[PDB]
Order: sequence, then C-alpha cells, then structure tokens
Amino acid sequence: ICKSPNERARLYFLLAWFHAIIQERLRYAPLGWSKKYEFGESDLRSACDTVDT
Amino acid sequence: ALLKSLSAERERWEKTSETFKNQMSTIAGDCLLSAAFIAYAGYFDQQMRQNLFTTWSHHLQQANIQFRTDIARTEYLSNADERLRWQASSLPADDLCTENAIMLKRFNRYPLIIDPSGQATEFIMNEYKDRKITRTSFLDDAFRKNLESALRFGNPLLV
Amino acid sequence: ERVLLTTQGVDMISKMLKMQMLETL
Amino acid sequence: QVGKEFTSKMDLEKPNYIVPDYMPVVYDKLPQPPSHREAIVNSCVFVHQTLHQANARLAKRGGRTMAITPRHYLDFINHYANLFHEKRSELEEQQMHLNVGLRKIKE
Amino acid sequence: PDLCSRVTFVNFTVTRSSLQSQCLNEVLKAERPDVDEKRSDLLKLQGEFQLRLRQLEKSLLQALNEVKGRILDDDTIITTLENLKREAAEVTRKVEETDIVMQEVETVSQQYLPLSTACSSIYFTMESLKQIHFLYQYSLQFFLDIYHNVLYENPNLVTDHTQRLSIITKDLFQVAFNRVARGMLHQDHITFAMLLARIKLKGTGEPTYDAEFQHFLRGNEIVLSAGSTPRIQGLTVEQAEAVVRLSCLPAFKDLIAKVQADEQFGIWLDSSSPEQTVPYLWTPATPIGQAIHRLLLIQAFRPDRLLAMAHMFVSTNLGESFMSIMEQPLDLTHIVGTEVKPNTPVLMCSVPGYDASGHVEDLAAEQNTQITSIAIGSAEGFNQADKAINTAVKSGRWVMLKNVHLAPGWLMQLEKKLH
Repeated sequence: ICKSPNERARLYFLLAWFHAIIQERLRYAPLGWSKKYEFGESDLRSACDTVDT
Repeated sequence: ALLKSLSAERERWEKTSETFKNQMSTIAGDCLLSAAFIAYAGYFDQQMRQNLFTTWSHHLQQANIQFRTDIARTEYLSNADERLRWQASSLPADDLCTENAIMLKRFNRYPLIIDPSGQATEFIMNEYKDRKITRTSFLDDAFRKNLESALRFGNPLLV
Repeated sequence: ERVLLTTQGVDMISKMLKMQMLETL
Repeated sequence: QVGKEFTSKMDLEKPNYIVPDYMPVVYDKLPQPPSHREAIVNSCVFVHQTLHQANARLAKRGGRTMAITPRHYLDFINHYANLFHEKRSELEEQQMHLNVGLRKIKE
Repeated sequence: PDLCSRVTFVNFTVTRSSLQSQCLNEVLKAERPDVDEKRSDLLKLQGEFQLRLRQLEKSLLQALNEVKGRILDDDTIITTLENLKREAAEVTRKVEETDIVMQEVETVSQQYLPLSTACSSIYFTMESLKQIHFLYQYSLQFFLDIYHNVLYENPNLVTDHTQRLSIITKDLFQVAFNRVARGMLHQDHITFAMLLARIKLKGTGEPTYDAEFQHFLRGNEIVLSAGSTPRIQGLTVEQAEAVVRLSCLPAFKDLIAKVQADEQFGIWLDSSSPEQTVPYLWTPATPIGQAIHRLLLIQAFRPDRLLAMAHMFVSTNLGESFMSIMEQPLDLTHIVGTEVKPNTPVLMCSVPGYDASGHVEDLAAEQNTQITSIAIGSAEGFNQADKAINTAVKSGRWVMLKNVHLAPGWLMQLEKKLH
C-alpha cells in the first residue's frame, strides 16, 4: 500500500470498502444478491493486482 | 493393667459379636446388589449407575429383602490394603475409578476398558508389574505372535 | 435483518435448551 | 429357570420370611407363597428386565447404547454365587476368631 | 453385539467430584506449593498410620487367637501388651495431625471452593457443547492446557492471594471463551458467552434468577392462555400472546395495565433501537437483575433485538470487552507458536468458499519455515504424506495436508499414528 504514488492508499481503501460491502450483502440473500455468489479472497487479490498494474 | 488395656477391645468385640447375627441376614441382598452393580453397571456413567442401583434397592425393599443401606458399594467390595495399592498404582481417588478397579479385579469375562485419557491403561500397566505384561495393538503386525506367546507362557496381555 | 435476527434468536434459545437437557399413526 | 438352577446349591432358605403385600411380580407363574430363593431369583430376573428398560430409556433419550445379552445374566449370577460364598466364608472366619477371643479372655 | 457379549465394559469417564478435586489440587500446587506438599505429606502419613493400626489389630487378634495356654503364665502376653501400648500411644498422637489436616482442609475449602465449582461447570458445559454442530469435541487435555495457560502465565504477575484468586477466575473465563470460540461459528459465540455468563452468575453475593432463566429458556414452549386476547392498541397478536405468557411471572404481574398506563411509551418499546433504552420496570435491583428484566422484556416485545440484548447482558455480566476479541482478525502466529503442543495437529475447518491454505503459507513466509503442502486424495499422496510426516518429526519442519476431509478411513490411522 505504501508504494508510490500516494493515491494508491486511497484506491486500496476504496477497494477494501467495496469488497466489504459486496461481501456483507451476501448474508441477506436473495435481497442483497439474487444468488449466493462466492466473492472470496481470490477476487480481492485479483482486484488488488489489477489496481497495482 | 492388661485388663485395663483390653477393656476397649472387649467392648468392641462384644458389640461386633452381637451385630454378627444381623450381618449374616443381609448377605443375600447385599451380594445381589453388589453382583448386579459389578456385572451390569460397568458401561454407564455415574448418574445412570446411581439410577440403576436405586432401582435395584427399591425393588429389594419392595420385596422385603434385607440389605445394608448405610455402607458404600465400594467399601463392601474393596480391602483397605488393596485400595492403598490401587492409589499407589496411579489410580484416581474417585469412587467411580475405585468401582472400575473393583470391576477390573473381580472380572469374569475379559474386560474392555474405554479410557479417553489413558489413566486406566497406566493403572493396569503399573498394577501388573510383577507379571510380565505386554502392550500391543490390533493394528500391529506383530499381534498374532504376541497373543500366541501370551497364551503359551501364561502372562497378562493388554491390547 | 429483522427476520434473520428473529430466527437467530429462536435458534439460540433452542440451542441453549438442548444444552440444558443434560443438566396408531 | 437358569437362575434357580444356578443358585440351588447355596443355603438361601430362611425359616422366617415375610411375604410382601405389594408382591412385586415380574415372573409369571411364580409360586404363592414364594420363599426366599424364589424371591431373590425373581429379583435377579427383575434386575435384567430393568436393565432392558433403562437401556431402552437411554436409547430413547438419545445417548449411544450398547446391547445387553444373556451372557451378562450368567456373569451376574456367577458373580452373585462367588460373592455370596466369599462373604459368608470370611464372616464365619471372623466370627470364629472373635468367639475364640472371647473364650480366651474369659479364661 | 457379538463383541459386546464377550467383554465386560468399563468406562473411565470424568465426574464432577473428581474434576473438582483435580482442579483444587492443581490450584493448590500453582498457588501454595509448600502448603500443598505438606498436605500431601499429611495424607501419606495418615494412610501409613491407618495401615499400622490395621496391622496392630490383625497381629493382636492372631496373637490372642493362638496363645495355646493361660495368658498369665506367658511373657509373650507381656510383649504383645507392650506393643499394644506403643500403638495406643501412636493412635493417641494421631489426633494432632488430624487437627492439622482439619485446619488445612477448611482453609483450602474457604479459599478455593468457588474456583473449583467454576472449573467443573465450565468443563461440563464444554463437553455438553458438542450437541450443536457435531464439529467441536473438546477433551480433558484441552481444559488442562487452558489451566496451564491460566495458572502459569499470569498477566501483570501481585503477590496477594485474595485478589490473585479473582484475577485467576476472570482470566480463566476470558481465555476459555477465547480458546473455544476461536473454533466455532459466529452464531454460537453468543450462546457460549451467555452460558459462561450463567456460570459466572451461579458462582457469585447475588440472588439466583432460576425462575427468570427457566421462563426465558422455556417461555414459548410453555402452555399459554387460549382465547384470551388483550388490547391491540399498540401491540400485535404475537406481542400480546408473548405478554400473556410473560404475565404469569411474579415480577411482571400488571404488564397489561402497565403497557396502556405508559401510553406515551410507544417508541421506547416499539421501533427505533430498543436495546439501549428499555421502558417500564421489573426495592434496589441489582444491575444484573435489571439486565435480566430488560432481556425478558425485549424477548417479549421485540424478538429481533434479542441478540443485541443478550450481547449487552454478557457485557454487563463479564465485562464490556469480554467478546471484543472475536471480531478482531485471527492472530494465528502466536496461537501456533505458544499454545499448541507439537503432538497436536492444527485443524482448520473452513466453510465452503473460504480456505485457509493461504493463511498457512503466509505463516510459513513470515516465520521462514519450510512446508510440504500435500493434496490428499491419491495413494501417491498418502505415501508422500506419510514420508513427509516422518521426515518432519525427525527434523523439525512443518507438514501440511490439504482437503483432509476426503479420507476418514485414512484419518483414523493418521490420528492413531499421531498419538
């Protein structure tokens, strides 16, 4: 996170918040998400990798 | 002086001689209760053992068979020296463990101890140190030969 | 979250009730 | 029948006995009035029957159960015989020692 | 049954009295070493003296049995008299250590009886906990490891036994909850926490709420009045039925009168977040009793906030930060490196879609410790797993097996080999 540029910290914060929201929405199915998807750690790792790239 | 020293001994001996006639009449019921507990209540835990003993005592009272209700079912079955030897051979001091030791000593069919802590296994190995007891496993390859050796040589075997 | 919390409380009560149990057609 | 056959040799008869008014009977065709050995054999049969009942109750409750067999009844009646013989013998021995002690202290 | 018929079953299970005695002895050894060792010396002395008395009785009976002549005409009678006099002197002197044992047992009882009662209650709730989710089955060695963590690792280690006992009790409750709920689902954390709260309440100058808790656990299952419909002024039919079922409680008598007397109380009991402010009332009530009354009121009125009310009750009973470590991330490094025996495998049971192999590999990268991760499911995998386990035991590396749940018939001898 601490690697330059300085906006990477805010980008990772936004990504972590987005991941937390879409993972917490899975509890209140089928109102949150229509299907019980698996937004696991692998999606978070891929999103972090593509943001870094 | 000898009579003064033996006065208390005579006092105890007289009352025990008097109560011998009552102790003879409780033998049938007391032995029935003890045999039922030692051959039947082995598997069950403390609460179910107490329930079974209470049911048997209730039926014996309903059948008007005299039994000693103020004696421990382990004190009627164990000697003080044997209890001390058990306590020396790594046995827990609980009445349940003493009853288990009684069942292990007075067994007729060969017992199957179920101990999730190994205390029973350690107690058996420490008890049978005079005899050349051997420990093996059913999974072990050298089990049939160990059982054969135990059968021929007449030594205790723990599997 | 109302229905989920209600059924979670019901399941909690049933679980502790199961805990306290030990202590012709 | 197996209980009465196994416990026939011992001195189980009591000249004094009181027949209960409740008369708890588990064995049909029990002789009336029953004697001491008949009563205790019926009590042994009741012990087996109430262990049947307790095992069924535990299975209904939900705990794991283990089957009971007539080998257990034979083991129990053998234990009863051995314990009766041992207790009677040791009590007679202790009473003999006590009586000869009283005789010696009287002398 | 064929095997059942041929053997005599013997169970060495754990009982309340045995567990209390073992835990009391462990507490004595940890806290009062010299006192515990002199207590043990005195029990050994009492056993030896009782054996000597039994030998006296047997020897006297055997000697008087076989005198084979007049007592007054022999000197062996005089020798037995001298021995009996010496043994009478020692049984007279036995009373002193009898009194010392009495002082010892009364002191240890009045000092550490509630702690041992808490030991028994916590461990038997621990065993009975296995009836929910079939997954956790805690053994006695796990509780003994908890005690070796409590008594031998004392934070802020004091030198005052009176406050040290309270510190031990509080730390015991906290670390027992931490260690158990580290391996449960999040739904059962509140159940375990409020069971521990019940144990703490039972262990204390506080009146027991036996009827309150019985109605709390079995209020819906009890029979209620049939056809008695109260006012629907501000409560639904289910809330009215709950109020009717609650009204049989002696503390909540005029609840029907109270709900309509407090007509302005349509917000403190309905809508909003009622877990913070609770209306009505249950003499100076204890805070725990007030929490109990609020919990019953919440269960009667708004069953949705029951989880929040139970959490607040646990906070009031055991501390506000009692279960504030569960929501923290799992610090696995210290747990593995400190509180796991090398002979105990580390089980990581995971819900579908969320694995822990990344966690273990991150641990390996952090601690710079080599791991052979072997995927279970083939005969070659089984052979590689056995070879890696043997090499790891010989050398000291970590061995990891993945998707372990695909071979219970192999897990049986894996557990046996590990033991």
